[PDB]
Amino acid sequence: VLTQPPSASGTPGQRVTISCTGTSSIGGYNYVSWYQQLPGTAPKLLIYGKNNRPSGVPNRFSGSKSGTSASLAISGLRSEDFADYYCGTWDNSLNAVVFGGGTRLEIKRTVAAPSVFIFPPSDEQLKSGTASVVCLLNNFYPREAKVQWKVDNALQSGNSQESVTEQDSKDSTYSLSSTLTLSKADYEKHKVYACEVTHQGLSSPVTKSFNR
Amino acid sequence: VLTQPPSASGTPGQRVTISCTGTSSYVSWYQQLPGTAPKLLIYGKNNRPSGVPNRFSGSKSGTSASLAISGLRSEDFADYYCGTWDNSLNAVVFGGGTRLEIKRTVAAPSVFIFPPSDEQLKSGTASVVCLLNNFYPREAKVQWKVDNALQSGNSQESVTEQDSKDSTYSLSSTLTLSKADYEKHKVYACEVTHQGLSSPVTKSFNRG
Amino acid sequence: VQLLESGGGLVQPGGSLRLSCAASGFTFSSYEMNWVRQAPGKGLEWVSSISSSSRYIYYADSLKGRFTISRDNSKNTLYLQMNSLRAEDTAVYYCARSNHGAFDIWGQGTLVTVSSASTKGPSVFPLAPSSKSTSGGTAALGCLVKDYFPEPVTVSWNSGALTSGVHTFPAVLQSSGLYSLSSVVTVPSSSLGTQTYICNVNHKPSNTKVDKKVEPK
Amino acid sequence: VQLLESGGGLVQPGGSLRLSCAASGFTFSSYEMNWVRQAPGKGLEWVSSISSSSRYIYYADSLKGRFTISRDNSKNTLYLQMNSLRAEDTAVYYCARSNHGAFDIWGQGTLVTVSSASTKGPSVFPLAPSSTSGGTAALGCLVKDYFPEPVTVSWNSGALTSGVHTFPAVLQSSGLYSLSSVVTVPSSSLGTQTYICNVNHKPSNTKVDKKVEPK
Ligand SMILES: CN[C@@H](C)Cc1ccc2c(c1)OCO2
Repeated sequence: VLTQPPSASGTPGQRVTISCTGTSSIGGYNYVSWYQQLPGTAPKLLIYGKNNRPSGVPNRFSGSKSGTSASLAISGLRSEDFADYYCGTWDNSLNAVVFGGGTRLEIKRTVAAPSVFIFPPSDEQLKSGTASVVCLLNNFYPREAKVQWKVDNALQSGNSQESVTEQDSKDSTYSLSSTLTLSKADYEKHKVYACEVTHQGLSSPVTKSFNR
Repeated sequence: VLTQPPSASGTPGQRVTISCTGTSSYVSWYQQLPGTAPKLLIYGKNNRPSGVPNRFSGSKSGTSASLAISGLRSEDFADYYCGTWDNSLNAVVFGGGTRLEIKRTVAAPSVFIFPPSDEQLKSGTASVVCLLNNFYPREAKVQWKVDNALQSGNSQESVTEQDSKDSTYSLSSTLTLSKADYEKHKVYACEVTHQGLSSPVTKSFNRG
Repeated sequence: VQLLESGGGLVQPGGSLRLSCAASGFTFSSYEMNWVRQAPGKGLEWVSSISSSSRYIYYADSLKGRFTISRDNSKNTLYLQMNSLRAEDTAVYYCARSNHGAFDIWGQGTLVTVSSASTKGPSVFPLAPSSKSTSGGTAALGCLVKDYFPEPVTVSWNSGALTSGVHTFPAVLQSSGLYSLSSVVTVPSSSLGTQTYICNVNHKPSNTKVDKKVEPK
Repeated sequence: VQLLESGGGLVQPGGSLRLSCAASGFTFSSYEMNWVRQAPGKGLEWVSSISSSSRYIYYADSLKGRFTISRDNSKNTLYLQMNSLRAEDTAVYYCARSNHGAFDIWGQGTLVTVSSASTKGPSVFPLAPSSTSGGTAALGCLVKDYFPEPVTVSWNSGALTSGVHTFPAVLQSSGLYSLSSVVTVPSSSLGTQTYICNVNHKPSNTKVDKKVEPK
């Protein structure tokens, strides 16, 4: 029943609002609560009832309700506000507790080029019969990026996976890692490997490589 | 008492009209996505319920009506069904069902051959599978050649539905023989003919 | 709003079977509930309809009264009893809601197979990738599910961790009267030596759950 | 006031599991408690609720009755019984205190993984520095092919924290998890400082301290 937009970006010091749209096509006249969840942490209570705040919640957080819809206002944004925000009420058409989809707050920052790094497959890993190559994209912005692989100038695909960290709470940037799944055979099929990254903050795609 | 065109092709981003001839009219249209239950599209022209895209539109037209789809996209692969309520018999009539092929660019098929497993061969039967993956159009010719002699007839073909992301198709041809029949030949080959190929492709293998 | 059906299955010709539909998210007693069936590879066919609080009940003549629709408005449940079942009744049955003169809420459907054939679990065989894979890095592997009845059968790879490049083919009814299909996944060739591929096949009608390792040869 | 959850772990599909939540700081007998779960990469989902007097219990309809909530007021504890566990049940489970009309106090969460896969200790491989265009030097450790979650990585017994990036675990097509932890340090310190990654996968009882050296 409760609907939340997926993402919402703000500017430091500025104000940002998040909407929790309800439905009666269910009902309303319920009390909507707000919760904050930072990456890797359990949810924290932000707003309950009529714009009330428990203990440590600062004055920069407020919640409004109008009809079958409630909104959260975060004035004076900080990089530490990067988190996922949820809303909850008590449905009576279901006699249960319904949560919203949640919104990923993304405070904006300056365009940052990544500092690319390349890592050779480990001596131990090659002994096990597998080769993994790690391409590192460190402290860039915005999130969008494009990592490409090449071995002895041989382009690849579908054989690598990448993980991207959450937005940093201090610099508000992202770090990304991409690993290549190869085996000793295909690795030794070539001796020179490189990674080519193309990012908005970058001027021309960069390449780093090793010979061994 | 309702009739529907058997097929309706389209191109990406174009507009397609699907008709439903009948004695009178309010025709309601439903969509049957591949392997899923039917969903309601339009109570009546321009009365689409929540969620259904505005790209779909109805046409209230006397005895015979039609359904219009604009901005033809990938997920539009489905059998479309039209239905009214013949109060004369207090029954709900239904249409034949129109299949929507979303025309895409020609794609060459990838050909794969799989010999029979030793586990199956211990069981007395031998199955051989030829795979045609991500090709367009669907029409293709898969031929089994056991020692250069065509063996189609002991084979059986299965074709996937139109993939949304690629609009392509996949096809598997399975040749089934007994252990004795399998052991009486050496060359086993699968030969594929398709629009995307200049020369016919052949994936072969030997018993040993 | 969700409508879940249950009770469908394999029954012999001339038998009887009771299907149930449970609704959620709306007022069952305030809406009309219908049953509509679809034969395998065939079109849709209306079955029956019942009004709010069991006001008005309608069926079709194709079923010469063998079907009975009812509802427990106090339980948000709808029931369909089938008697003197025939082979022509084999199909997937859906429960639908009537809001504004049309069906807006449909169930997932339940398969009813009317036949004298006996249930049989499938045999899973490896379609081992081997030297005859090549294709410039796009090797193929898979598993053949053969000689199973009734339908359906579900296949997954590595307990769901592998989904890209997975193609599970429609079931093919062999001359033996049993069904057979194959599920094939395409993976980069370089990954053959760095990962174990297992097909997880589930045929609930026969309580069959088989995990088969697919090794290159 | 604190709330601690326990009992989570890896269990085969269809198995049972009892989760316990201990409260320390508030009058547990005077508040209604609740169980709420969050699936990996998904949002929050309410599970169950029990009043102080154990008189009112509500469960989510999607559970099909497979769950049973209870509370021991005499010992300030809350219990959840999970039967016929499904893959959809894999998630972090939290206990919360329902004060007024919201969840006031939350626990730290306990992970429950429902899968037929067997526990697998990770392999830790050094990612030594090479070349850098950043004037820095990035070095790290690759924790590969482990199951189940989670894995915790520190550097130099926690002394080194600045510039550290531990990536979220990515579930490979192999069915095993893998991640990399990388720290960027001034390149001038590569040959005069020891870099050790301490990787702890409590499931499988794996602790490995691996030294990364240039090479
Ligand atoms: C079943 N106990 C209910 C009455 C307590 C409750 C009510 C509303 C809520 C909530 C918790 O979480 C957020 O919205």
